[PDB]
Amino acid sequence: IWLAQGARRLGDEINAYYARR
Amino acid sequence: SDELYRQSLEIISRYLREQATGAKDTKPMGRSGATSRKALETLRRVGDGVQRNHETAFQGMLRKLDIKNEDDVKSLSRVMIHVFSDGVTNWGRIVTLISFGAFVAKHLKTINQESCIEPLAESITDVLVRTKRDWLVKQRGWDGFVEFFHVEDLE
Repeated sequence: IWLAQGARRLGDEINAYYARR
Repeated sequence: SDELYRQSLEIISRYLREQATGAKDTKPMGRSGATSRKALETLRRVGDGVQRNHETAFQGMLRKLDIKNEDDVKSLSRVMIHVFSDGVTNWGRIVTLISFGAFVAKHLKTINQESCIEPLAESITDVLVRTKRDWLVKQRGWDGFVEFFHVEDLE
């Protein structure tokens, strides 16, 4: 679960990429 | 009678199955299939890109989690719940979770653990539908997913 934030940050990068699409 | 669970499991399991085996399931989707068909097509386009762009992150997480059997899949469910523990839910996080699911499913097939793919798909669906149902419904479910990842072509 210590790795959790990595998933959150990557997911937020992907969301941010498509949000401007 | 939980149509959202059924539809979510259909989309997620189909993607993990076709990623792991390399063969698409040529049966049509279940009823409500327009939405489900579009969602799986969207998931392919976005999920394939995520796995290619972020292979290093995915390989690192897989190597450290050491997923060997169905008990490790259950351990993964605990980690996946933490993807929303900061109070944020968005489609980017959701598709990242499903994309990593496909990445793990391909690994499970390579180590002769295909029997673990369906439990993996159910675990991902469980986290999404049983703990974020209300957010999904607010987005119009998989229709919201399709519309968010629709890239606008405006000439």
